[PDB]
Amino acid sequence: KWTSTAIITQPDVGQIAGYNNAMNVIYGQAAPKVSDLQETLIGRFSSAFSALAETLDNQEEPEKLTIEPSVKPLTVSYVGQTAEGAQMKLAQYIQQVDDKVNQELERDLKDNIALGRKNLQDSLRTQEVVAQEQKDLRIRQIEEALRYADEAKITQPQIQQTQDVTQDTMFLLGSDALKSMIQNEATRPLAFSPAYYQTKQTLLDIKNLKVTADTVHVYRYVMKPTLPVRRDS
Amino acid sequence: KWTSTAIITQPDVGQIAGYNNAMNVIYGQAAPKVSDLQETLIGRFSSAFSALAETLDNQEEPEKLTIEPSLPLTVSYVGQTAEGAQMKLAQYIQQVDDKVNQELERDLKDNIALGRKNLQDSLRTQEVVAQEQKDLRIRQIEEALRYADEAKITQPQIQQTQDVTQDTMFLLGSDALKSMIQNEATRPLAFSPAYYQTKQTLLDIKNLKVTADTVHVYRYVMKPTLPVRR
Amino acid sequence: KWTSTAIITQPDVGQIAGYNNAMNVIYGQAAPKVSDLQETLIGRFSSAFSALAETLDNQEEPEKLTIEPSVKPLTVSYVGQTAEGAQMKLAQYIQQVDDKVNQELERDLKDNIALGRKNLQDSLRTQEVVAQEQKDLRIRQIEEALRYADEAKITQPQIQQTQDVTQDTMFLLGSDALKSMIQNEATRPLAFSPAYYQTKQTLLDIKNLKVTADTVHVYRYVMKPTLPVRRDS
Amino acid sequence: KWTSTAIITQPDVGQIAGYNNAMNVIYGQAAPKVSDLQETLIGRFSSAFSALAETLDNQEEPEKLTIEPSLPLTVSYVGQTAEGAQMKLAQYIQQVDDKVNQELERDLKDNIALGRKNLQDSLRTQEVVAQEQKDLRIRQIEEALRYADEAKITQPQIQQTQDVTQDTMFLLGSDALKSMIQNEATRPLAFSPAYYQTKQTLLDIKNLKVTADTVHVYRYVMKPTLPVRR
Amino acid sequence: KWTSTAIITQPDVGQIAGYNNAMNVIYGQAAPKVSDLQETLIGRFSSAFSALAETLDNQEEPEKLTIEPSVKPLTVSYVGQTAEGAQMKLAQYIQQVDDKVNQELERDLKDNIALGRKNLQDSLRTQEVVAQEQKDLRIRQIEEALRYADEAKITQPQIQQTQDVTQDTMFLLGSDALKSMIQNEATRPLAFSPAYYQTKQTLLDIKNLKVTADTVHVYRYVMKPTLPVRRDS
Amino acid sequence: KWTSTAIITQPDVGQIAGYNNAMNVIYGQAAPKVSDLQETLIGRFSSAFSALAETLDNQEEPEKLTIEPSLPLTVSYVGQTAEGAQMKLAQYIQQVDDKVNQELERDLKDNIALGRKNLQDSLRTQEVVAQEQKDLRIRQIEEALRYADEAKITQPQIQQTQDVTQDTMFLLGSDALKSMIQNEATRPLAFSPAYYQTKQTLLDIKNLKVTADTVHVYRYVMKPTLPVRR
Amino acid sequence: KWTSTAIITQPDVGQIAGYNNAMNVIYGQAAPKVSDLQETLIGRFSSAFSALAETLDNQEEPEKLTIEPSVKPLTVSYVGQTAEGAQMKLAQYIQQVDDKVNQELERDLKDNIALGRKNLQDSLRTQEVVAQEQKDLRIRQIEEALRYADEAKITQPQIQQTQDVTQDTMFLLGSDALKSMIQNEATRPLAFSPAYYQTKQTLLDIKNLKVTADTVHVYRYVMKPTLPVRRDS
Amino acid sequence: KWTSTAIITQPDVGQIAGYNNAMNVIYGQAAPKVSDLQETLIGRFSSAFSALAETLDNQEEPEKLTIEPSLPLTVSYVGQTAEGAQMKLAQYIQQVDDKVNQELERDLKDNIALGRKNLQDSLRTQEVVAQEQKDLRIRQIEEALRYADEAKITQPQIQQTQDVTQDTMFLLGSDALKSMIQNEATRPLAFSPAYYQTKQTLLDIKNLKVTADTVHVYRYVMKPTLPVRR
Repeated sequence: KWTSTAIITQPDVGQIAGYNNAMNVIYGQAAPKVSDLQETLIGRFSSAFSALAETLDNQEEPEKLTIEPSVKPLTVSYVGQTAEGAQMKLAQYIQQVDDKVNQELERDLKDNIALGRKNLQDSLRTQEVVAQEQKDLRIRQIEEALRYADEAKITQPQIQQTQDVTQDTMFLLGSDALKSMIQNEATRPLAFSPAYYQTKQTLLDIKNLKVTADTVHVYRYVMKPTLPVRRDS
Repeated sequence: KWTSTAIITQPDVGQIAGYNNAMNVIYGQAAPKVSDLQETLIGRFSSAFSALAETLDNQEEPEKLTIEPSLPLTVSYVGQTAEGAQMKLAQYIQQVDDKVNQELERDLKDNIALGRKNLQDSLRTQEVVAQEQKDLRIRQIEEALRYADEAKITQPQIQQTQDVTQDTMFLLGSDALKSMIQNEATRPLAFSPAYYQTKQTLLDIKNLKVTADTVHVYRYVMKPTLPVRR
Repeated sequence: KWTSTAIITQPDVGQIAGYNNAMNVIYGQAAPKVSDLQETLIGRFSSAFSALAETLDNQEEPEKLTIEPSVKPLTVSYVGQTAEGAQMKLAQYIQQVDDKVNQELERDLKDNIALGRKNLQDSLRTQEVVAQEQKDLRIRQIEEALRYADEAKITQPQIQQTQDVTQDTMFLLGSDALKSMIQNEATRPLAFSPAYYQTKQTLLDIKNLKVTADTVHVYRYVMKPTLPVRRDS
Repeated sequence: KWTSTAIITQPDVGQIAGYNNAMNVIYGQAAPKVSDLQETLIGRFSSAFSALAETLDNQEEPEKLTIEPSLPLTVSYVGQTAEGAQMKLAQYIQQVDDKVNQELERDLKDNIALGRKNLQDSLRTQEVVAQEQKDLRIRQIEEALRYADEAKITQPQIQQTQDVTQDTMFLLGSDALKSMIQNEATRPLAFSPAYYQTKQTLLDIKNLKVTADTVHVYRYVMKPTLPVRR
Repeated sequence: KWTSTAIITQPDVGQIAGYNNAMNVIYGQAAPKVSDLQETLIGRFSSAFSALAETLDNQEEPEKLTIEPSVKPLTVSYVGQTAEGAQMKLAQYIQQVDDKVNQELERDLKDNIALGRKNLQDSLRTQEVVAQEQKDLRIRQIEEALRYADEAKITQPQIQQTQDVTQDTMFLLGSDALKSMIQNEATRPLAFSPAYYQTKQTLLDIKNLKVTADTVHVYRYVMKPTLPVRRDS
Repeated sequence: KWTSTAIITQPDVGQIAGYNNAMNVIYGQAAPKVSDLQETLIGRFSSAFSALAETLDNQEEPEKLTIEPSLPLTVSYVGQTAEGAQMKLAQYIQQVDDKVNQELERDLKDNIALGRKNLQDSLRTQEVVAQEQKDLRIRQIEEALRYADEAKITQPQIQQTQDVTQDTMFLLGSDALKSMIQNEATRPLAFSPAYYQTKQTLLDIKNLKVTADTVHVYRYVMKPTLPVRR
Repeated sequence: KWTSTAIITQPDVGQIAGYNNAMNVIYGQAAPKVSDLQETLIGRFSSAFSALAETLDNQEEPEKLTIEPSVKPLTVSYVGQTAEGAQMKLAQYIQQVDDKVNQELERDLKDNIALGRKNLQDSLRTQEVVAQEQKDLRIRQIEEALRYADEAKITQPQIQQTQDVTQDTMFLLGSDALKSMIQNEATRPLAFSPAYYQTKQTLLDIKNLKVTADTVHVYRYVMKPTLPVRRDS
Repeated sequence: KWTSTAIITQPDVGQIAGYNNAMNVIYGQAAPKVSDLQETLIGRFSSAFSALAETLDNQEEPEKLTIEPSLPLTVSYVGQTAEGAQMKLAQYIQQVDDKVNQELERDLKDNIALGRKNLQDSLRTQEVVAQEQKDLRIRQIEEALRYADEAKITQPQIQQTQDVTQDTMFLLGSDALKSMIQNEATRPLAFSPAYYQTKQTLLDIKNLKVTADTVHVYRYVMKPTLPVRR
């Protein structure tokens, strides 16, 4: 016989900064726009709140919880047996839904992070396979260059600057160096690209993420549950 | 007549991360956006659920299963007991879920198999092109040998290289040029970044493992209810 | 007096991967988006199915086949004289239409491939005409450079690195080499661009395409033709 | 009164590949997308067919030909016999098809002829610009000769070139610079990639061959029916 | 009492190629899309035809000319006193409007070309003023470099390659050359950019344009004026 | 009561080429598209014409002037004679045309004057920045002189230059570095392409000449009629 | 009993050039499009005019001022006791609103400029902190290079061109120079980027802005306040 | 019953410049456009004002506060005296203004604090990557030392450098290479532009100062009126 009401809306951008940051680490340029996250989050609360209303109606002693767009933020209400009771229950049910959806979001985020980590680790591995193939081919090129240097009887380097060399100019390094590059192939480091190090960077960032109760929020109060001064009618 | 209801919606992004990753490996920049994937997946469950509903009508004793926008979707089932309505709704949801998941998994494995084949063929044809380029390079070296012989340059005439062109190859000297020609068969091909990107994508597609965890097509907002009143 | 029904929708992306790949080889960046292909394909089945329904009505003994959007996938139906008969005929007519449209698609794809091949072959030819003109001009430049080298009495090369040369610096290669480059012009390879080799690559890919019954599909079952348990009414 | 009907739709992409290729040669990046071409072509058949219908009304004995959305389009013809309705519908479709194809073919040949002329003119004017650039280069060489004479540099003073500038041309030496000037008339023009792209497009436009296979404007979903009942 | 009708639509792309080309020379990347030109052109005919209809109604003896979208191409009509007369007049009035609008288009195009030519000529002039300022500044730099070379007593060049020089390295060319570059400044050619030569190219193309009766068209017949077989009613 | 009508529409592109060119000089990439300019201009005539109509209502003897879509526009005037209706309509169109043209011309001249001022100020501030950069370069040269003195390098130690850096300036030698410092006052500023683009735009804006031919705001599809009937 | 009317619309682009320029200096690529400024400005006048109408109605002796779209430009009106009075008051009230909104705009612009100046000044400061860190690191690199040069006993430079040096090739400058670069680190200028000088450029432009009564306008007359020839009715 | 009204609209761009600057520091290219910020801010005031209206209804003696489009917005309050209506409307506007401003300020400070933390963590992880790159460089130097020893190159063999590669590092000579290895611990890390951009953003975020002037959420078009009539 007494109705408490509250008005809620999307969480503020500062309050979801943690979640936004995590999404940007995971998805990069494909991460959702913050305004879209805001809509998604309040939407999730809204549908969960509506479901709770159904649960509360499906009782031997039904309870009346409502939610609907304020215009035509969201206006929510609860009908209680007393003014204090209605207010208290509305606050309780808002918190109940909040706790439920936050837990789901946190768990899904941790799942996402774990998968992203595994995928980045796998990507480093396969990128290393490719880099190893490239190194192996370079050693082959050096082996061929040694043939050419041996034919020209070039044992010492003929170039007077540090510079790129290709299959056709490698012989100019001279057979002394070329032989050493071949003999020591096993300890020659791989040539890793900026893209490879971007993968490592992302993996480090993903592993640094910590999902907590502060990471995301799904609503804010425009008006907290009211203590109705008059009974319904 | 007891009615059970449930409320379902699109799967969460974490729950389709495997599928999303696979689509990105297979399609690259043309892979669907995550939000679009979500809509597609719940849509697929939804049409399958409507189809089951109906199938269930086409029985000696027809059953009433429904689905409609409640954002999410509300599904309902009319049973002859409270527990029966709840249990059968849950079972029918799982039945549709299992069916759609199997179809998606098999289609994805098919897609991966074809992608692998296509990438392998691509490496083969790219190698044909790389071979033609090597063959032409050897011809350029053969011509540069003529020029070096005419200038009587047997040893390299350089102090650095800025990169090697048809017109300056002769400066490498006939001793080296002759050796490059003699040993052409053991000269490695010059592969491009695009070739290695093809190899990279092939390694990644072969690394995909499609399991029951790879994709999902719905999540519960509210599980099937046990109706308190008929 | 007995109605069988089925529900069908667009083919899955994995089931049209072959067709999609072929389209990407043929059209490159202009190839249709896979979702658009899906719509096109089911659309083609749909219109062919509707045409069949007209054909079946235009009979001394009319038959009733229907198709329409399920909502407010596509729902199709057939009205038969018995439950088993209706189901069997609906399945038959779906397969009949499927076979017809698949054949059209396959034949059009093979036509497209043949034309693409011819066009790529022609493009290689014309690109070679251009490359030949560029080589011919370079030989002319070398002829002029020989004049300059002869005037400066430069017979041996004056540069100490491999590098690009232009009309004004070609003379620095010296008249011995320049004369040889001119004398041997016929055996000087053409200078082919990355774009030229992209054309060759595409031609190789186009020739590797094989159109089969697995290449494309135009529908999938959401629900296979039903065996109706009750007569109409 | 017997009615025959047919169902037609846009031509297939394979069947307009020739026309599409030609449009791409002529217009490049501004060529219409294939799907747009398809819509344009069936649209052209459609308006021509309506026009024939309406013509056929304007007769001492009016005939009824129609076209409407069936998504595809449904066309119909009312004849005085079953075979007549079918035969005349097929003939009228072919009549319109022949008319539209001839118009498209002639317009495309006109477009190709003008494009050829435009490309040829473009090569001419580009050559005028290339000539002005060569003339200026010779003037730069004439000035560099002055500087080389003042420094008394007759032979080249370099070991490589990095890029050749007005200010460092003199390092090539007066012997070579004088020869470059003396022989200016036989110095080839320096043509750019854009010039060769113009030549490339000209070769390709000249390679186009417009035939009855080049374009199509419809395909049958269902050929004209033989009506079983009046 | 007799109505002749015709159906017309936008001119074909091949028939407006001349106009399209001229517009592309004048406006470059800002030239209208050919489909937009097509719409503009038929639109111009349409409004002129409607105006003629008003002119023909405003007569001591009114005549009835009509135009309207065929569906909800354009359908036009004329009502004459005889079948042959109606057809002949409709054809006449279509040609009359065609001639009028073509003349306007041709004259506006020639006006546009003349203005474009003047603007390009002016642009070459101002670009040359800028290039002259750049040359003047370079001569100043060379004057300063001569000071530095004189202080270091560098009379001969100290660099062994052709290369770019800047204010700080110009002195390495040596005072003999630097003095000559200064003494001969008047005959030093300006350094013109690719953008400058693009302006010259466009000017040459603009001057090559020739506007004729074939340059543009504004309609094509879908159906030529009919000879009505029956009077109205 | 005699009514005269005319049909008018947006000015042609050739007839607003001057105005379009000016807008492009002043605004560059932010200049309005031609088609948008056309719409803007006829729109301006239209509102001015409506205003004249409201003016003409607010008279001891009200006059009726109208404008409406024929999209083109149809304008009309109700006169007391046939010739009067025609003549007054033509005069009122010209009256509005003259008024709008004068406003556009004056506004454009204002815009040009401000643009000139802004470009001149921009050259001044850009020069301040260029001066700061020169001053810093001289400081770098002063430091390089210290390093050259410590290494006792008085003459240049190079054979080419690849860029000149703070750390390799000393290789130019103290004789030259000292001279660069001593003569800093006569060292020209190093101006960028952007600086010269500002100069270019200034020359072009100063070249604009606004005349009665620069812009137009309508064209006649049909001139005011002489009505044959009242 | 007498109504004066006027018609007004958005200010012309030339009349708001000053404001537009200021906005472009402040916001760069994010500055509003001029057409959007035009709409904003007339909109501001419009709402202020409507507010004035409310103020004038809220009087012991109400006055009737109106504004509304001409179709569903803006048409404004005032109802006075005489023809001359109505016209005079309408003109007065238009000017009154004009003065009010112009003052607000000017003050907000000056506020914006002051803040932009402060922000640019702060940005130069922080950019200098970064440049100083980069210089400090370079001095560290030079310190390490001195170690290497000392080990190789390289006191004089070994390179024969001006060029970039890195950590690994700095030693080639020789210990005499390297020691001097270290000893004189305090007087080594910072290495400022083009982005840094763009910040300085913008600051200079911002400081050159002068907001006056000519800077912006918010309306223009299509028709000035009329002197009504007849009373209302 | 006396009604006071006011007309309010979005805050001006100058009045939210602080907030806009902060958003740009924190979000960069993803920062909201100014016009969008304006709409967001007045929207926030508006919903808070509606909420106050309810609050004021839920009283033993209900009060009537309203807000609606006039765009701008018109707000009104019904009081029991003319001065009371005006005064209470002004107070309620200020009350809502104070509440929303405090929320925005606290949220912005929270956002800044998290951004600072995130940037600091980013510098740490970027440094881990830079360290791995340095460690690999030292390994390359260790290998180049082997090659130099084999060629017996102890002193540098170069006249310039074009960058330094694994394959040409040996030309620096074993004396220098050994020293580079011996002194690896004091070799500075090689930081990228992106690293310094992170440092730059951190300095700027730390420079932000959130005050009552940072943001505003409305401006008055018309202040609360003193109604002359009941």
